[PDB]
Amino acid sequence: FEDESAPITAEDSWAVISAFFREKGLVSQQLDSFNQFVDYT
Repeated sequence: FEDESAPITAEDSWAVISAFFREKGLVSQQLDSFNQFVDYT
């Protein structure tokens, strides 16, 4: 279980960055704003 709790290196930063763009995208702000507007405002 030592490997499961070992500190991460600088290479894992790109893995963390991945799965973020995968779920957000480059135009996430506009889509989220429009969806919230249509839903509530």
